[PDB]
Amino acid sequence: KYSIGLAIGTNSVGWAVITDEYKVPSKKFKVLGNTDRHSIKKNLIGALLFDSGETAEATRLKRTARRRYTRRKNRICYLQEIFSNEMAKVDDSFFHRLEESFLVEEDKKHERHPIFGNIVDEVAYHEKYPTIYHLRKKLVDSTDKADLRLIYLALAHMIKFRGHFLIEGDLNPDNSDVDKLFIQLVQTYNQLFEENPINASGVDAKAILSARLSKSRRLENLIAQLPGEKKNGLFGNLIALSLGLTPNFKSNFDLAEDAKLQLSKDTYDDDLDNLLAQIGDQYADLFLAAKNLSDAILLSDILRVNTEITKAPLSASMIKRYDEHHQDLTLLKALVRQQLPEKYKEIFFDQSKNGYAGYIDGGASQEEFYKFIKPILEKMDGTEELLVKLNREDLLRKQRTFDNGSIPHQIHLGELHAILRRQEDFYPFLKDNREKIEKILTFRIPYYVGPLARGNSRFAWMTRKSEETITPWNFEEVVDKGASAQSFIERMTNFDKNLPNEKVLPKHSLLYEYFTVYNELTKVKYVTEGMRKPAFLSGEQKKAIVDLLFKTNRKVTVKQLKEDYFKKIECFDSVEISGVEDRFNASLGTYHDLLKIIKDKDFLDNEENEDILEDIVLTLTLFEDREMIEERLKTYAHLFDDKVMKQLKRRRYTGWGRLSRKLINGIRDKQSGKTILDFLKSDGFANRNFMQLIHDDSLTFKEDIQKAQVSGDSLHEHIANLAGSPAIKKGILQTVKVVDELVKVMGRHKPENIVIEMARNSRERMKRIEEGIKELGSQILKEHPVENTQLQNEKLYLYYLQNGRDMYVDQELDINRLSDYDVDAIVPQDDSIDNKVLTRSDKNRGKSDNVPSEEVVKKMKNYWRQLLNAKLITQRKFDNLTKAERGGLSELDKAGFIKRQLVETRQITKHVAQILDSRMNTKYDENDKLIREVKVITLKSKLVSDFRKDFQFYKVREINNYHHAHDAYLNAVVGTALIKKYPKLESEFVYGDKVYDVRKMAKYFFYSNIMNFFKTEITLKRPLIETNGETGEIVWDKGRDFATVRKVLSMPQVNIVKKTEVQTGGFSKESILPKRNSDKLIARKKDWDPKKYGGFDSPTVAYSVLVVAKVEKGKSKKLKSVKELLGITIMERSSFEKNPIDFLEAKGYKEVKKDLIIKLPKYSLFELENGRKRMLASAGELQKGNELALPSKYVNFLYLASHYEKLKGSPEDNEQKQLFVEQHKHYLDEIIEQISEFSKRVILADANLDKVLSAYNKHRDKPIREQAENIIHLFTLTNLGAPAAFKYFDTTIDRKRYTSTKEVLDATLIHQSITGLYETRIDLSQ
RNA sequence: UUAACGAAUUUAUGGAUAAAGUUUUAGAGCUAUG
DNA sequence: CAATACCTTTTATCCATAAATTCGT
DNA sequence: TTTAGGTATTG
RNA sequence: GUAGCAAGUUAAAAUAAGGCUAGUCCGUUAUCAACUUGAAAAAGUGGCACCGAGUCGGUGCUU
Repeated sequence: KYSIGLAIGTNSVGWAVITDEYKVPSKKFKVLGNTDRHSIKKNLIGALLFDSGETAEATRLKRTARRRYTRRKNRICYLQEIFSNEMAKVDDSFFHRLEESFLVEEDKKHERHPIFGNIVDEVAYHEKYPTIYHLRKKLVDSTDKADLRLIYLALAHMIKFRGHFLIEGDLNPDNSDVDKLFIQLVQTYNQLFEENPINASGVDAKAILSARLSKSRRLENLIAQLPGEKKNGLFGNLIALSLGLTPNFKSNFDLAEDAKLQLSKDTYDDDLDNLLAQIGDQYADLFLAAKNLSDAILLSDILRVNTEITKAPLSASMIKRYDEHHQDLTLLKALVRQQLPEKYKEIFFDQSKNGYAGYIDGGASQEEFYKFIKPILEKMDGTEELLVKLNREDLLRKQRTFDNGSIPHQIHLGELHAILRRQEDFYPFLKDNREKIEKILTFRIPYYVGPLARGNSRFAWMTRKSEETITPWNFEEVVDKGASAQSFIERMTNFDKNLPNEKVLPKHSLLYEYFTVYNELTKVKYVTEGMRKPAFLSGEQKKAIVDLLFKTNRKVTVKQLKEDYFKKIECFDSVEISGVEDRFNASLGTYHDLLKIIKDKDFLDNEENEDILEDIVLTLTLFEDREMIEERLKTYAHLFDDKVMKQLKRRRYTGWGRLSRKLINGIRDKQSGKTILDFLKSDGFANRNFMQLIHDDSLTFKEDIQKAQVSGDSLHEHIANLAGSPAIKKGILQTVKVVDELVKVMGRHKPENIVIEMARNSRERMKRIEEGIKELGSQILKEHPVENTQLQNEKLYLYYLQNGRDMYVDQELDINRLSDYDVDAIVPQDDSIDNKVLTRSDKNRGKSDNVPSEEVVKKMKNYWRQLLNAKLITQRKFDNLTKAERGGLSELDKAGFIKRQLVETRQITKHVAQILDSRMNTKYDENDKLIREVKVITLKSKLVSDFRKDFQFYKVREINNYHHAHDAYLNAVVGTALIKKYPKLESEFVYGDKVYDVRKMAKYFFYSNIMNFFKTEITLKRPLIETNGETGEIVWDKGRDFATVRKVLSMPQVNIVKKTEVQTGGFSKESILPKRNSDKLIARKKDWDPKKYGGFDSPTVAYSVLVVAKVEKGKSKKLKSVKELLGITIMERSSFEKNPIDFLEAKGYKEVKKDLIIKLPKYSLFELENGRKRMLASAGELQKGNELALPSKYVNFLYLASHYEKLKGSPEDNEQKQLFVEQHKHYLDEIIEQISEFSKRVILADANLDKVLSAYNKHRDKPIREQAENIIHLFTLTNLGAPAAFKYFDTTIDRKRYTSTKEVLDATLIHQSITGLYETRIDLSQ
């Protein structure tokens, strides 16, 4: 006897309940707790507010670094382990001294100076190597033996910061002068070619080769410079090669098959010799010269500076940076003293300022310092040399900045290698471990491996050959690299939907292809002259045809079948095929790709070979890595000629299928003994399809299927599997929790109807007219100009696409009065530009029930075509405009019109329907078919949206939160209504498979716009009492039912519930905070008194706990009993739950009443005093609790007062809409007054209200549309939720926050249910 | 996901890396003047 | 106290898998 | 991308 | 301590406290009114009708 209407979003589930006659019911509810309120009445309408669900993404990102850091201290640790034994000879406590570098000297356990214990030698060190980058250049350049500590600092510093792995390959210090490298390339081609020598001449190889242009555009510029040679010529292919293009030398040598070579792709080292053996090995020397150039190009942008003197360009790059800063510092530092020496203290001494002193000592960014002194630079002479340095964005640069991520790790290795190479003569262990160290900088755990777990990671999948611990150096021997990469993909691969216990087969699987082929073929039927009736393909023909036609050719067309098989093999001269369209959809692409490679047709047909052929595709489809496939296939090498093997590694397959191996060939009917496949060929004269095979009660397949699936899943797994936003899933979980408690409410009775709905260019307008009057060539853009911000008004913008002439009358339109002109939809109500037109009168188009008439088209069938070529209209706009000459909107064209509009297309929402639909109908009748006890409906969001506008139930968001339920109410009404009149739409609108026929055009309705029947009076007659045509059920009364809808909207009591949530996540605000003598400073790691070292701050409060114990006071230390709110932080909560009391005593409580302790989750609910409500937003803060039920007349007024998007509706209706403003103009004083009684009652912020009251007084004479909108802001003051700031038109009003929580402790605590209806209240007394 | 195959973008889940930030210490502040 | 003002790590790169979405053949 | 809770200090 | 001036660009170390399963692992997502039951997963618990409407008020029958 009831129906539920849901309105789902990101932050709300809205829910209302409807009657046979569309009221919203009520009921008295029993109330628990020690309070005198023992029962209360509530309406059966509401919404459920919650904070949005959070993606795992941010979390997983924290995970990455968590991993990066525990692996970086690991890498530096490895270098120490190499050094430890040998460093100890030089310095006993060097490593210790660095470990404890961060400790204050009071806490230091060794000398304060790290590199060397003595004060004196540290001073010199920084004297001679101010930056590490200084030291690095020295360690690379000098031939002298350098101190081991110094050596260690260089290596570890490159190892701590490697730069990126975004190159695969290698790069050298020799490869910096591209010309020097270029000429060597030219030189080799010349020591090899005496008929066509080339000359280097005066080609600016350096400038041409390395520039921001395409890898292609640079290429053309090289060969342009030279004496004229073909980009296709050999030298161009080599120049091309370096540039990273794929160049094919086939045309040059006219080789039999094409062999291109790319230097980024893997196949380069292998391809070169495959080409090289035919060409001869002499030629090989050239290509390496060409690769070398590539490497010179590659780093040519990363270190643009000259690096000719040294083997350490990066550090050379830094050292030049450091000196320019020193140079430019003094030039600035002096020039400020020279002419403007008053500000110097502000710039260079005050840290807070964003001066240089701020730049270095303060936290100002390079960006902030540059901006701050650009004024000063251009107020003093000699600035310009300095300023061209600032506009360059290269001034007083730090060595280490955001920029450096650009550097490729390789360039660091070259400095480390060169450092190691230098000093290995002096220290033996370095020569031995040089290789072992280099792997540290070079090593990177490959992604397909995943984290190297020992079964203790959710995420990890890798596999190991030996259970021993993994170093960068033994990785290959312990880690099963390949079988890891299979596991890697296999976990993200789909399962088989029909039996989701077995993995999907590769889509290109040979078993898969056959199944996909035979299922299309079983349903093929042939009709011939001899036969009385059409007959299925029989068991032999499928088996013949496939051997005959599918093995011969990749794709099989129908004419191929009748001429190649039917006429040739059965000698039927004519036949007719019902079963398939113009060609067979399936194909055996692998058979042929496999047939052509192994070149053995016998090998493909022996069924004993199928187990071996599946594995080749599965390994072939799986693996990315050239090497890796081979380690797998080697088991098979014997079956095959070595040349056969070579082609197989090449073919790689992309994509995973739909179905399991087991389903197709493993499952077997206990009765028939035959598998799925074996029923797909040879089913006898009645030949069944795959769906039919699973859906045959007599066969074991439907029963065998059902067993795997139940073994189903709980709600979260059912809900979480859903595809879409992780947040809108939350509303779903809550939306279903909401229905289920609604069910509890109706005496455990189920509802008949359920209606669910979920909610979801400024310059684009300027460019589509710019180019559409450019190809029209018209001067209507020149005649009157407009701006880019203006065209969000339709009637202005539609004039411009039209060019000033009406598509219905062919005359020029006045610019000033578009008010008199109508916007016309090409098709009777679509609001897009595609279907909107502007003419003086919309009756010119013909009948208003008719498509734009033949009468107007004939004058302007040409104007609309002029507009299409100028992209001033679209194919959808035009094909609807001319549509009168295609018989107009056909009954079947009009069926496309409304049917497309109404049905929900979104795959998430659909799934929700199942979720509800399956959760309702548990009962099954004696037949297998389901009982549709409850009907689920999915409504588009627009349908209600226009109805509110059409039928005076206007929506304003920010006044209130009641509108959330109000859409749920309105969604239940429009829903139950559209299905009450038309069951023919039950199959379209409801998850229920019945079936609906398009043919009608059960006569129902002539007109194309669906939402008409509610209307008492409609724009060109309906009886006010509506009934279904076929059964006589009375469905809509235009007079009777409407009163209650406006009344229910108008209802002042709705259930608004904001879901209560223990706070999860990060412990505290992330920033490190400087040492302080505060007690709220959280220590970073144990031995660091934040007072000494700095610490954290601002912990997040997981939940509040109410305490009722005693405490010590004064030097007296007297015990007196306190009751208050304790803030359990996220860090604390783990510790708190183990022992509440011991933990409580440690925070200072004595004699806690253990039993009365209440954990108050966030958004917790209290009503105190006069029934104003407070939500606990923290242990120490509170949040607004009451929504102000603005009377319906004001909402409706304010929406029209707000004058949303000028006026969209019909213009005669608009004069009453404007009239309503003046008639209800005195309301503005009434609206403001509503707030005042409510603020004074609930908000208790009078401080603020006063600047408000003293502000509406001031702008009384300002217009209403402007005044009303600014009035709307205020409600955020009155709004449930957080104090946040709002502004009246000229004044910003700050928020009134509740920094004391005492008022709760003596109030009545409210626990409410998910609906809000069932409660337990608790009045608080110590 | 389509009446069927492909391509793309998006979002979701997952992996491997990078560069900045922040914090305490080390980078002997000197010269007049109590 | 309760106002008051102030605070709140970010920005890249590569690889995979999947739905869902809108194009194509 | 802006929220809305910490946090310390004032008249 | 106030005046004067020199100075500055780098480094090391930590990067959620930390946990045991000590792995070159894990540590911010989802999930949560209350009461009884449960290790948890979860299951259980709240008469109806009418008249009305400033955030639910009254009344009749059963209870």
